[PDB]
Amino acid sequence: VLSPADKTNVKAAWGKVGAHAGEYGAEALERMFLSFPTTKTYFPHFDLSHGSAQVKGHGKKVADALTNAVAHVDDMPNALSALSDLHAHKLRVDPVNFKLLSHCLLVTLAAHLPAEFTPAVHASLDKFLASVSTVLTSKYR
Amino acid sequence: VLSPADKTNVKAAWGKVGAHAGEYGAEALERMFLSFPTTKTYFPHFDLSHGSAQVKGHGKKVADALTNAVAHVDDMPNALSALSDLHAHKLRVDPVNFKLLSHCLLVTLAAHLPAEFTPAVHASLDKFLASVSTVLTSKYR
Amino acid sequence: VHLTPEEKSAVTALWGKVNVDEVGGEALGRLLVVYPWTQRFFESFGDLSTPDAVMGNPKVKAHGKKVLGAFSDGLAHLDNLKGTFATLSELHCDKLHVDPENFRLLGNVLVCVLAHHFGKEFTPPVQAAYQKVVAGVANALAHKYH
Amino acid sequence: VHLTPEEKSAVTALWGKVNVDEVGGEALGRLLVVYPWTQRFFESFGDLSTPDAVMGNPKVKAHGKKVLGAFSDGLAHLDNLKGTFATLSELHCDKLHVDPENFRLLGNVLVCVLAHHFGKEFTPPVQAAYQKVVAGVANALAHKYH
Ligand code: HEM
Ligand code: HEM
Ligand code: HNI
Ligand code: HNI
Ligand SMILES: O=P(O)(O)O[C@H]1[C@H](OP(=O)(O)O)[C@@H](OP(=O)(O)O)[C@H](OP(=O)(O)O)[C@@H](OP(=O)(O)O)[C@H]1OP(=O)(O)O
Repeated sequence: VLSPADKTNVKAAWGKVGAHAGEYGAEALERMFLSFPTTKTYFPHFDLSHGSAQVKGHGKKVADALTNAVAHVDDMPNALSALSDLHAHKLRVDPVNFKLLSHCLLVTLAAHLPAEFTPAVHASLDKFLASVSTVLTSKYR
Repeated sequence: VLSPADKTNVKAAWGKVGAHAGEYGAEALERMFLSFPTTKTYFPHFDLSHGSAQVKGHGKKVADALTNAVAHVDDMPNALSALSDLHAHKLRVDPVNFKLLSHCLLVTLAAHLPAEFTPAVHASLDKFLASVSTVLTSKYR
Repeated sequence: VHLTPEEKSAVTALWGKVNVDEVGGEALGRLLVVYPWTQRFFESFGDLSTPDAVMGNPKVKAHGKKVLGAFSDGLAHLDNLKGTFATLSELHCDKLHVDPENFRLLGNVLVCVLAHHFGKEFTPPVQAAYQKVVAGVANALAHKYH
Repeated sequence: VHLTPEEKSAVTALWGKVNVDEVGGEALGRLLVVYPWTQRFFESFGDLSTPDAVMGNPKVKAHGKKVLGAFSDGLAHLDNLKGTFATLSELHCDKLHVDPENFRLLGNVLVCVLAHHFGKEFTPPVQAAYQKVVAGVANALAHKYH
């Protein structure tokens, strides 16, 4: 359950991501494709090379979708209802990949929020990424 | 989430497990320790030899909690609340192990219900063991 | 992988009684029913909308037979699952883009299907030897991904 | 495992700037705070109630420094992780009973703590070299379970 400390810690670290989310989204994607290269069978149609405008443009959508879930932390199953329908019915990405993106998102925030990524913000961020994965995976069956 | 027809399939199939619930619970356990031996780091103080009375008595605690979760399948977190509290605050069993017991549970039922283990009743029972495992690991953090 | 040979002849005796034409189609059938997001690689196959359609769908039964005939080839090269599957591993990666976590999911539906089909004859130690083969094939077939 | 001779110079050059004693404590700490069921092994350890109780405990600190000292040896032999840790594998198995799935969870908390630490130096190809190293050390340590 996202406790009220968690929501404050996730709104505090995400606020500080800031106008840089789009950027941090793309660097997560990139880190995922190099560290877990099965995660690349989902983007066969992409230019997945460094600095691709396709990876930077998918970075911006993943990142906006997280901004909207942090903004309605209080009501995720409803803010994220079109993307759980998309995920569950067109994309049908295997659930394990949600773990591998949240880990490469958690390493991109750590890398860029030295001062903000405290043990407790990390637990808060790892808890919130696991509820967003649970909600985008809810209607798989 | 358990659709009505899932509820009907779960209840039919646990319907003829009926009084062998205990004996199949001991046998899922016994397949689990032999197929996945890492799960035995959890049962240090047991005898896990073939036919141990402690495997057979813990199969019966386990199938009876499943029986109880079948009968209260429209409100399993209150029906299982104290079992979430023991998993969460004492047993503290890594979440991937629920997945390994569900599959041994499904291989035991598959093997003892030739007629009732249909694709359809196989799909509802696996949705039903993923819902009891989500509820027992709810409160881990 | 290595099976002790008490494991190896466990797997091998049982598999001589299989119907690769019918466990074929049931394993690939029940994968597409129990884990419906796997239907994304098979939409070309038709009507996959209820369980009874998926199981009645003859392209599903046909390709299951083809999945399970290749499976039987590595049950004969158990020493070497990687060189035996290097080619389909490349092929599922590069021409089919199949997430190798599906190979684990078919793995475990095939063990439910062999329990179903052999009843009590699919004992805790034959399962345990067959969980070691289906991790070996899933592994062998993930082998050539990049 | 198979680290290209470029992935090993990457791992080796980041690890000779690491203070072992201090990254040790921040990784065990953060294991215990971010995956709090892992505290089922550390009852003898004292105040583990809040993040800063876990992070100031000098027992938690201490054993982090013992864990990372042995991981640090693992790094002098990337070409035989299994015989360099099969003695701790056999010990966490049979005497400590740790589910080897906790070695993935600490491995992924140490990739987060070296990022946190190195910042923009911990690049996507240096993350990818260390993911293969903490996977090799987790397999190595899981090796003698049974
Ligand atoms: C034990 C694992 C498996 C084995 C041994 C296996 C074997 C095969 C074989 C022999 C073919 C045909 C090669 C050819 O036609 O030239 C094939 C094709 C294919 N496999 Fe797999 N496979 C396995 C698992 C999977 C999984 C689980 C998926 C997807 C969820 C998958 C998706 C496909 C698809 C999409 C095709 C092509 C269907 C088509 O041609 O229209 N396979 N596989
Ligand atoms: C890279 C992963 C790991 C390495 C290299 C490592 C290494 C060590 C070392 C060298 C010791 C002391 C053994 C001795 O006294 O001879 C130790 C003790 C222990 N480890 Fe691990 N370990 C790892 C992961 C884990 C994890 C993830 C846990 C569980 C959360 C764990 C639980 C323990 C416990 C409970 C002790 C006992 C402390 C004592 O005897 O005082 N270890 N580990
Ligand atoms: C490894 C695969 C994978 C994962 C784990 C993943 C995880 C996530 C998460 C994680 C918490 C979020 C918020 C997210 C958000 C999105 N994904 Ni994901 N996606 C993934 C692969 C995709 C793919 C593939 C698409 C299609 C992109 C395209 O444009 O074709 C996609 C599309 C989207 C879209 C855009 C669709 C549109 O056009 O309207 C959003 C938003 N996503 N994805
Ligand atoms: C592999 C480890 C493991 C798994 C996955 C697991 C999964 C499950 C599942 C999920 C479907 C159920 C319903 C279940 C039910 C129970 N477990 Ni589990 N348990 C596990 C290890 C235990 C252990 C350990 C205990 C304590 C047993 C004992 O006798 O000390 C336990 C205790 C219980 C009890 C006993 C309550 C009591 O003694 O007060 C029940 C009932 N369970 N366990
Ligand atoms: O196929 P596996 O059973 O996984 O074994 C092979 C390899 O030997 P083979 O390639 O000859 O089979 C080694 O296994 P061991 O003899 O050490 O047990 C080990 O490779 P390293 O020497 O590089 O450690 C590694 O096994 P694992 O990753 O399970 O530790 C794995 O090598 P590949 O994954 O490169 O095939």
